Amino acid sequence: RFLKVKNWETDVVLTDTLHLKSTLETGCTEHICMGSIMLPTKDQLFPLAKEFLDQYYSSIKRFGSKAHMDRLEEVNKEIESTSTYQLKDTELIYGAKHAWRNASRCVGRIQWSKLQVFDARDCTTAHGMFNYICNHVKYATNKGNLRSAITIFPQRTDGKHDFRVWNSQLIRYAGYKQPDGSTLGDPANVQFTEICIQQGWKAPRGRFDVLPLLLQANGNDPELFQIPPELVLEVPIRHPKFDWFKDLGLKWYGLPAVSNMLLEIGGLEFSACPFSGWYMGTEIGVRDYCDNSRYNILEEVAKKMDLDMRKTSSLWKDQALVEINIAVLYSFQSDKVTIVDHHSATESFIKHMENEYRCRGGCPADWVWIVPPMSGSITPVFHQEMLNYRLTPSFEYQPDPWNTHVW
Amino acid sequence: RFLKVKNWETDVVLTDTLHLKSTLETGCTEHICMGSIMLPVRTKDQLFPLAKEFLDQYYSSIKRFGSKAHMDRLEEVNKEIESTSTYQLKDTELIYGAKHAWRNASRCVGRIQWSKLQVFDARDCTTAHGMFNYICNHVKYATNKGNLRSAITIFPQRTDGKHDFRVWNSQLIRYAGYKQPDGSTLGDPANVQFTEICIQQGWKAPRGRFDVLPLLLQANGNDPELFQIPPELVLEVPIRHPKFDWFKDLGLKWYGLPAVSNMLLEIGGLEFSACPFSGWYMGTEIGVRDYCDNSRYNILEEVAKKMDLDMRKTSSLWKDQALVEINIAVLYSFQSDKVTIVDHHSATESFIKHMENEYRCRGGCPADWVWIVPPMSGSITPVFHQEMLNYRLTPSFEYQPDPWNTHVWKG
Ligand code: HEM
Ligand code: HEM
Ligand SMILES: Cc1cc(N)nc(CCc2cncc(CCc3cc(C)nc(N)c3)c2)c1
Ligand SMILES: Cc1cc(N)nc(CCc2cncc(CCc3cc(C)nc(N)c3)c2)c1
Ligand SMILES: Cc1cc(N)nc(CCc2cncc(CCc3cc(C)nc(N)c3)c2)c1
Ligand SMILES: Cc1cc(N)nc(CCc2cncc(CCc3cc(C)nc(N)c3)c2)c1
Ligand SMILES: [Cl-]
Ligand SMILES: [Cl-]
Ligand SMILES: [Zn+2]
Ligand SMILES: [Zn+2]
Ligand SMILES: [Zn+2]
Repeated sequence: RFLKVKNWETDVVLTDTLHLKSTLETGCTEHICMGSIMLPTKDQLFPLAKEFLDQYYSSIKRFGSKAHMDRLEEVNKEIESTSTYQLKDTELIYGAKHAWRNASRCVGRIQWSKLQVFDARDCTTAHGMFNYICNHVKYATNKGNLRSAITIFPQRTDGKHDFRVWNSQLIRYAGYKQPDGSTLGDPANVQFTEICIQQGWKAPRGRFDVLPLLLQANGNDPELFQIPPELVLEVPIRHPKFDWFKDLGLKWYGLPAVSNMLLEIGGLEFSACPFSGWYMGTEIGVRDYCDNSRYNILEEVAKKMDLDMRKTSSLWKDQALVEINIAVLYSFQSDKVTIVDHHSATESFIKHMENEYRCRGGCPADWVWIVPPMSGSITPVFHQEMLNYRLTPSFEYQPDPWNTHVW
Repeated sequence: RFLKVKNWETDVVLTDTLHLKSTLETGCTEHICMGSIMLPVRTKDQLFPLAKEFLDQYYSSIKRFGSKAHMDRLEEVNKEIESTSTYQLKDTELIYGAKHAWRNASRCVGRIQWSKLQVFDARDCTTAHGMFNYICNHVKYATNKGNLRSAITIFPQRTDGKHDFRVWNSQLIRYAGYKQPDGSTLGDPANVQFTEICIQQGWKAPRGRFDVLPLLLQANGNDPELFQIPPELVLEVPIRHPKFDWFKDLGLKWYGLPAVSNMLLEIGGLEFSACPFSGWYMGTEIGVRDYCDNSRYNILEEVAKKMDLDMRKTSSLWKDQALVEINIAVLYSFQSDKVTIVDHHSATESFIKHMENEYRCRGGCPADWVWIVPPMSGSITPVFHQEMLNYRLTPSFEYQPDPWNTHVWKG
């Protein structure tokens, strides 16, 4: 099966062969495409381990070698005996990097081979998880010169002793339902904030309160910890032309760090594996600030701009959107905190995708997520056909643990 | 079976049952999604089930399923197919079929309008000259001096595939493109190939930036013939900006009538290879796609230069700034000239209302997110956070290859 993808701006056609290695299911069928849906034993374990070890040994040009066969032998014996196995440090690093490489929704993958991997498999307690996470935050932040990193806690055993970070991101702001009926802070985080308060957090009750970590070790009830304030780098948002923009009192945090996903390597499952990169500007300026269910700031900004807001066709929303995104980029750049604009990021991804087709035979990509949430068609990803499929090692969505945990 | 879709802004959940009536394939499998791939003579045997499926649908819509009239029509069509290898649609069935092809068009954000479609029956047409007259009449009716009305003109169906009616133009009104010896393009680069064909067939090209192409029309499988649409029937809008007085001197204009002429209409297994249809523009189609695609008029740089934007780094978002102003100009210009146009906020809000109504009254609304989301400011429109299900219902509009690749030249 050779599949062709065309770029409609450049007429360039690429051939994908890598999809033939796809394992997991898409949710689509021959009858119905679900491309726009957000969430569409010993016996099982050895084939998964073999598939992975085969790809690993092939990557280091040692496929079919004595070391290859011996390692397969070693792992087989370990699974038969213990019902599981442990990855070598080399295998863990390779697996984490490839999980990023394989992430079809990530526009930033040109960077995939430069990931710092922190092995936290020796961690046993929630206090130990906190120390590791602070160290990740400080390393990744690096005084504004951000470095990609992942911290990997112990793998799932019987499923009754899971390590989990309850937070969706390591750094994120609290949300509070008001007597007024509105929401103060980030509406995305109202439920998690409540759980935090319920578990004893003393909430400051402001618009940008950094949430504490709720950390679960070894299947135990989660415990609360506050990240040292001085490790959380934040940027106040101002505009290069509009003096009034600072008066909106907006800020954001510098470090985007996903903490709710599951890392699968060689059939093993790492349910706590926080990872971090740096922001694309639209993530803050379009998603976090302008989604109606988020900080929802479009109307306030347009008002300060004195735009004609009576008619949609004046494009007042589009004008204010652009200015908000200009201010996000300017503020991060002025404070020397790494950020990438959507033009630069998508150009890089296209270059990455071409590299991947030539050296790997393809690059799985989800167009719905790869195309930026503003100015889509003026970026080089819009007219690029993409094929979406699932390769392992992988990062997988997992449900919020409070729906699952038994106290 | 039931499939659920969620809206991630409102948490509204809807349930699709209509997908059960989908027949044709998507291109996707359990292992690979082809959601962003742009392109992912029947026998008696296959034709009668297709005819019956259609007629059952039609008679249900008029609340006459199982009636004598329904049963009599099935028998009549069966006997026509067995005897002549095909059948003719009644005028009522043709109208219903064309409206439903539009209703079913998963890439169309304008479908709130689907039941308001003027159908011109051109199945008595026999010559290219005849096609030309029908097409002029469509253009005049649809244009309505700027108060645009949706319309479709339907030419005779496929017989043996050797006698097809085709409009060779991709759109009824579109501008010429000319490749220069230095490798630059004058006019619309999308139409260079078709323009060369027109010139070869005898068109005297003005060689300007906005030359309306001639129609190239094929009747009954014959070689196509050239006709010029009368200039007085082609409504155009000069583009200016409400605040920037220099915008007019960019010399931009566009035509008012968007009219697709290269698609195939399938109704009850019958294939209408020439079926031009038209509505009115969403502003971004002109201001984003036609003006700003790098492979089209590609005006972003010139506009940004005139705005004196900082163009040294992409992070100043100069491209984004220029794009908004161009799109303001397009909407302003059409509105000022009283030519129907819809902005992307209005169009997507109306589509979501249409979609929710369809889920309630019909059990679903197939939709292609990739095409439905506008090409600028996506996430601030109500379609961006709407989950959609894409599947194929008939009657339908289908892509067909450009006829110059397939035509047997007679001489
Ligand atoms: C280095 C800079 C990085 C940039 C600029 C970047 C960019 C992005 C963006 C813009 C998104 C989608 C957000 C949206 O559409 O609103 C995303 C998603 C994602 N990225 Fe990256 N990324 C980076 C690093 C990383 C790293 C280090 C990893 C893992 C090691 C990673 C894995 C993922 C995954 C798994 C998703 C999908 C997340 C989900 O399903 O919620 N990315 N990336
Ligand atoms: C009445 C106003 C209408 C509006 C505002 C509208 C809007 C649009 C837009 C914006 C697109 C996609 C263009 C793009 O993504 O650049 C589209 C596609 C399409 N529409 Fe409509 N539409 C209208 C009427 C019609 C009518 C009358 C029909 C047929 C009877 C129709 C059938 C289609 C089809 C088949 C496509 C996909 C075209 C292709 O594959 O090339 N629409 N519509
Ligand atoms: C490492 C990294 C770097 C970066 N620049 N951006 C990201 C995106 C993080 C991100 C932020 N906000 C929202 C999401 C989506 C969360 C999300 C929600 C649901 C329901 N399903 C999913 N698969 C995912 C992801 C990650
Ligand atoms: C369709 C789409 C496109 C794109 N470029 N990025 C994304 C992912 C990021 C994203 C943006 N806006 C909104 C969301 C949903 C956030 C969200 C997450 C959860 C758990 N519950 C909710 N009700 C809502 C995610 C999605
Ligand atoms: C009736 C109608 C009204 C309206 N406002 N817009 C449209 C969209 C017309 C349109 C304009 N430019 C480009 C296209 C895409 C052409 C196209 C190209 C390819 C390769 N495959 C396809 N299925 C389609 C469509 C149609
Ligand atoms: C991905 C996508 C999104 C969207 N919203 N609309 C469309 C359809 C309209 C559209 C816009 N720009 C470009 C094209 C392709 C036009 C095109 C057509 C042909 C035949 N050859 C080419 N090289 C290019 C179509 C496509
Ligand atoms: Cl968004
Ligand atoms: Cl476009
Ligand atoms: Zn959003
Ligand atoms: Zn699909
Ligand atoms: Zn385009």
